[PDB]
Amino acid sequence: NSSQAWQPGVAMPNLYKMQRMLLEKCDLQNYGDSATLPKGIMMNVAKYTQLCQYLNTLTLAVPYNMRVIHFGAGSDKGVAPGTAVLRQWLPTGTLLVDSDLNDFVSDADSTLIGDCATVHTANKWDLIISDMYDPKTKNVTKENDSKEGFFTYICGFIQQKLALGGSVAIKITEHSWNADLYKLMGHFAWWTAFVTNVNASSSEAFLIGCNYLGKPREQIDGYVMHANYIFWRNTNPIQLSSYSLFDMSKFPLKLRGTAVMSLKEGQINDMILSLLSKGRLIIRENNRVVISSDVLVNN
Amino acid sequence: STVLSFCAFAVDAAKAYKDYLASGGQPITNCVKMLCTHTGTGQAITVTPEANMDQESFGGASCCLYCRCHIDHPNPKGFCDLKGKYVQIPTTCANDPVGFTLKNTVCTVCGMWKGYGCSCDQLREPMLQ
RNA sequence: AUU
Ligand SMILES: Nc1ncnc2c1ncn2[C@@H]1O[C@H](CSCC[C@H](N)C(=O)O)[C@@H](O)[C@H]1O
Ligand SMILES: [Cl-]
Ligand SMILES: [Cl-]
Ligand code: NA
Ligand code: NA
Ligand SMILES: [Zn+2]
Ligand SMILES: [Zn+2]
Repeated sequence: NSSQAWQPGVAMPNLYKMQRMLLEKCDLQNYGDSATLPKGIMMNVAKYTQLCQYLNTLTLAVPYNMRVIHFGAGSDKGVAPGTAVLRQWLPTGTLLVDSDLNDFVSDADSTLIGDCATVHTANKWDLIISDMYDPKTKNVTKENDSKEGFFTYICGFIQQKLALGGSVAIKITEHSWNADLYKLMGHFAWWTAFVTNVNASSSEAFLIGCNYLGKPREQIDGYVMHANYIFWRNTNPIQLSSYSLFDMSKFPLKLRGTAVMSLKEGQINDMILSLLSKGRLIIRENNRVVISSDVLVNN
Repeated sequence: STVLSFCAFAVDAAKAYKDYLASGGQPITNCVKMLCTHTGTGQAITVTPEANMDQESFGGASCCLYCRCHIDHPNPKGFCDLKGKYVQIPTTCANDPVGFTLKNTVCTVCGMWKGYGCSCDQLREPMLQ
């Protein structure tokens, strides 16, 4: 509608998540169309700015020395526009690590080059952002089934390296999606599919998991939920808009100083789940942040 | 010993770029311009965009010739003063951020660019109530 | 998906 044009984007209404739609083609009335970006601003700076503007309205846990990891941070340009926006948005001092299959120049504290499947860490993270997208998905299309490349890695990374209370923003499209990732959204206190207004002509969305509970609060069928997502995109045209990019006065993420505790799994009662759900608690150890990128050795 | 003696006479990025622009070569593109209020302090290099009405804020790494060329920084520690920070560039020079960060210096006193904000060398103002 |  009209009032949506001034929002950073549109979140999938909850009623769509309760339907049992059959999958079919995503057909957008404005497919391909471009929005008018501010002078000299790259599409990904505008896209990440709107993603962050929407994340500001959620109950994200924001501790001191917050840990953020950004997958799919590189570009054919050789720079990291999204990382530059995340570093602008996040409190100063926040540890930011980014990664991509191809080499690039970044503002992150550390950058890992190689397939995400080669990335290891003995630490838990507070926020996981992924803009990963396989070129194979586009050039050569096929029956729209659940994709298992970098998505299997992200599902595993969320189940083992995300702190309880932590959140994720994972990029999906009509063809770049995974049934297990949708199932994992049921392991958060809340979730949605968010469409940036500057890219509303694309089937792209960010699956946002807010406050990880480490267990399913809802059983979600991933194939049905992606059909529900496509039904929403097909029946609710979103107008292309860059309007939210012109007011950056309340952009920075507020440093809430959210408590971090190293509680066991047997000390996670309903009282703790309630605090995790309001973004008032992070559960993980606070050891030295150690990351690495596997190197394939051969002659 | 003899390897560092050769490098201090051969590979010189700063010169090669200034001469490349002197020839007429297209300045490095894809510098990451940030969205900001343009009501900032206007300092040269900052932990967050601080552009004023007369400047553009860019991600530091994208405006560093050394970072963009994937070569070592010209200092022992190999530390970068732009990477992880934001550089404010005068709008009139925003077409070549890399060239601007090389040809100018930051005032260690006020933190503004020399000749583009730094007013530490102006005559003393009469005191104001 | 890197307008
Ligand atoms: N398996 C994988 N591991 C790591 N990176 C991957 C990957 N599959 C795809 N990617 C990366 O996903 C990226 C999608 S384009 C990303 C644009 C970037 N977020 C920006 O700020 O502009 C590509 O750079 C590609 O290299
Ligand atoms: Cl439309
Ligand atoms: Cl697959
Ligand atoms: Na910041
Ligand atoms: Na687009
Ligand atoms: Zn540098
Ligand atoms: Zn000065």
